[PDB]
Amino acid sequence: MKSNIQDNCQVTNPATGHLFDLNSLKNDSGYSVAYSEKGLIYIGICGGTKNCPSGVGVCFGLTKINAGSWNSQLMYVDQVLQLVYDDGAPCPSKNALKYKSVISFVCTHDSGANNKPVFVSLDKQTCTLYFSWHTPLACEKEEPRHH
Repeated sequence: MKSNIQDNCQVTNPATGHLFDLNSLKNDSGYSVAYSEKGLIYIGICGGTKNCPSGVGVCFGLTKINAGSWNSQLMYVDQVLQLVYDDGAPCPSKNALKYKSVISFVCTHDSGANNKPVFVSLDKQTCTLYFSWHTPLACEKEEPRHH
C-alpha cells in the first residue's frame, strides 16, 4: 500500500502494481521552466543535464539557484508521479529553508513524452518549487482495482 518511493526514478502504483518510470526522461539536453518573474528554472529528471549541474536536479537560470538537488525519489501520490528535489540551495527569500522542487507528473494522453514542465506555483513557506509536468508515463493504461 502507498507509493513506492524508490531511488531508481520509479514508483510502483499500489493500486495496479504498475511501475512508473521517469528514466525515459533522462537526457542531458535538459529542461526548462519559465519562472513567473524574469527568468526560467532548468530541470533535470533523476539524471544529469548540461543545463543544470549534475547533483542539481533543478536550478534557476536567472542567478543559477539550485532549486532542488538531484533526486530520483519518485512517488505516485494523488494519481500524480512526484519527484521531490529537496535540500537544494539555501532560500533566504521568506522562510529560511532550502529550495525544494516538487515536480508533479500529470498524465497526459501523449505517447511517452514529457511535453513541458510548467511552473505552477511557488511556496514561500517551505521554498518549494511546484512544477506541473504533463507526462504520458504518469498515465496509466493499466486498469486499477475499480475501473
